[PDB]
Amino acid sequence: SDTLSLSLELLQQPSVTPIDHTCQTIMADRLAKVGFHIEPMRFGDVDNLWARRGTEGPVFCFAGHTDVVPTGRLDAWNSDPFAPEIRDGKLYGRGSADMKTALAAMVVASERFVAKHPNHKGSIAFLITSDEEGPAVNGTVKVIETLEKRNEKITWCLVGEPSSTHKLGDIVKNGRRGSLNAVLKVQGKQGHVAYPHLARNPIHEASPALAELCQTVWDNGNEYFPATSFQISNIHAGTGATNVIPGALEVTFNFRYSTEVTAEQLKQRVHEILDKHGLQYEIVWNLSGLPFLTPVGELVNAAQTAILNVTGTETELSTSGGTSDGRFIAPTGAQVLELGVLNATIHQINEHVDVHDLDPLTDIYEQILENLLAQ
Amino acid sequence: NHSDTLSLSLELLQQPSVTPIDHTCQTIMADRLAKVGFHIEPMRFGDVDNLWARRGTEGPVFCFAGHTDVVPTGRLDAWNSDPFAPEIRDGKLYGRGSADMKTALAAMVVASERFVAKHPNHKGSIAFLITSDEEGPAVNGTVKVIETLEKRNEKITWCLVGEPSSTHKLGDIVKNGRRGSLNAVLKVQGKQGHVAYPHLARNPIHEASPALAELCQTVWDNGNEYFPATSFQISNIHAGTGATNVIPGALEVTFNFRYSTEVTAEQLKQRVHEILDKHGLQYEIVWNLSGLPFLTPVGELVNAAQTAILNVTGTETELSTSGGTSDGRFIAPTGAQVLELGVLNATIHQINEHVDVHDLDPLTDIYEQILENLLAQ
Ligand SMILES: [Zn+2]
Ligand SMILES: [Zn+2]
Ligand SMILES: [Zn+2]
Ligand SMILES: [Zn+2]
Repeated sequence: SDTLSLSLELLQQPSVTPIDHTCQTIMADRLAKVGFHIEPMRFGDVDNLWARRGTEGPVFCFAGHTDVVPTGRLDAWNSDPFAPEIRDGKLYGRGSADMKTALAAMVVASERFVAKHPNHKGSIAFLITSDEEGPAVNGTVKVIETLEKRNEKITWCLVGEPSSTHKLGDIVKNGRRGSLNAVLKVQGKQGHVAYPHLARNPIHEASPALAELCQTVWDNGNEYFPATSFQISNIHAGTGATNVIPGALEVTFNFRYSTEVTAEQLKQRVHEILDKHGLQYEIVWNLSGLPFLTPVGELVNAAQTAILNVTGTETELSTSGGTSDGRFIAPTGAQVLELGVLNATIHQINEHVDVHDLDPLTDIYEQILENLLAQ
Repeated sequence: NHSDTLSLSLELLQQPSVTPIDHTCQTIMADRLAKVGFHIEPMRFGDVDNLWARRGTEGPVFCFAGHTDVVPTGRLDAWNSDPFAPEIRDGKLYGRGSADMKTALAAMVVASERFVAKHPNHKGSIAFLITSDEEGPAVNGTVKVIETLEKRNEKITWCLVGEPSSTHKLGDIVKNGRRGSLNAVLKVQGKQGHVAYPHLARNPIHEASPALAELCQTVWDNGNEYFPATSFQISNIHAGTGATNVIPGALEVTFNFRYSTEVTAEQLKQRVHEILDKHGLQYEIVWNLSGLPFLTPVGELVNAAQTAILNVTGTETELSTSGGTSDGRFIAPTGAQVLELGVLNATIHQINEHVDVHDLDPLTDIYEQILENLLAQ
């Protein structure tokens, strides 16, 4: 498996956001041999790669990221998350599902396509970033700004995120929910635990509020997007003293929202609920992504047949899960379709992908190139 | 021209003695008590320093108890002046330990020095029981000194703990008892995953929110005519390393109970587990009984404190068991009468901790007169 060998080479590189750690160089050295023009684009602390073969349209673009989320408790892993290995037909490692195995399949699919169809039509491109998991202010969004300023348009963009639920290619995504980040800083007064009346405990004042936020119904979604969901990712207060009341509580939460609401409506109902609990605080809001939905066209049609031909599965469209760099590519007019491995273990400890899906995914990606650029 | 109590207070406050580092504080005290006939017996247990200074070999035995350790500062960006750089602003002495409790240590030493100067033929014995770990776990501090004194039958008649016992004015409150202190480190187990795929994970913050909300507004007891009601407080809460799209695998919640004699530690541990199990939480708790509730009899020590305080400030002191606890919890089981008397407790464990300089000399005079009312007359 050429896909398995390239996957292991990428999975061994600790690439926690926004560190690339040679992943874009490993990919570039491979593409540079099959006629791709390598164009690195570093913005601040983020590395990006724009690789392209051909100068005419239509332009097909494989998109993806080399960064992975933090590993977490290292003693909770059955094997070093950056030491990939196979156990009972399962490749374990951070990035094994999200999404270094797809980066590899996209590269192998491309090499095999250029080999069988060297005089293909249009162009093939690779838009890779080292920050898709974090703030994402210096990743794909800045590469797109560069392409847009020089009138370089993408016709079809397949994002290799793990779109599958139960079996390979059972779900393909042409849109995604918005993402609204927040950092709530509830103010209290540092003092003695046995003299609470002389202090203000922020954990105590905020508990009923965070409890209400967790059970709050935001919207019921619609026929194109699932319902808006609220999730607290981090919460911190105290320095470790058992007899000291902490002076400040920091709560980090996020909203994956449908088109039934706007970032401004969520911001307003949240401040209303916090003020209702009479809290004193500061919030640093951050709109990480807008809800987006690209039209259903030939890319979706090429994927329905490629997926059906390789797995025998009838794919279904959805805007479920998180988001992707497709949110920064969609505004250019490119059709966006996300097709990848199972998302069952993404961001989890002992993240893994079934090895039997690596070759088929590569086959599916190669058939999408044939269905759009061969003829 | 700084008073003797302020002078020694500054010398002790200049020592960054975060638990359990003594940072020479017990040597500063011992070098002075040694000049007025106090035998010096340092007792080091693990990384904790302790001092048993004793003047006299016969009873009754009066003991000054206190600690040289202070709680951590946190960061100098919140402090108007360096917390280990004692300074005076509008008659207020600022610095870590200025109220809890280095100013009382200094007063106790100056009081002892002046008492030995006027009453060299006093009866009984005077002793100091000082530890460098009263603010932390306190497993190698006063509890070990008492273990050592008890095994050799060395009993303390009266013990005055210099903890800041006052509310609005010096000596308005003195304490002969304290509620218990029950610590816990609750670890709610969830399952790390993607925030956008919550059904494939388990958010421990979300599961614990309703449970934590109920504990914060729960009524444990109504206390009694000797102790205030049991209070619950969360000191620390932690989950996540910073990723905004990752559901954390576990939530760590550190909490404490200051409890009255209306409940037992086992009764509190049983209610907490019922409430957590009720919310279907998967977890583990590490309990640590820091101190049992204690109440010592009202005797000569109280009578001597009422007299002294009244004579120095014109204030009729009032008994209480309010606030946190002290090393009196390790001394009370020996049979010694325990009474806590000190400066205002309004700024202890707070940023910009300070003490009114006008209370330093009167406090010294109070301690000196307690020695006179118990070992001279
Ligand atoms: Zn991804
Ligand atoms: Zn991800
Ligand atoms: Zn103290
Ligand atoms: Zn203290």
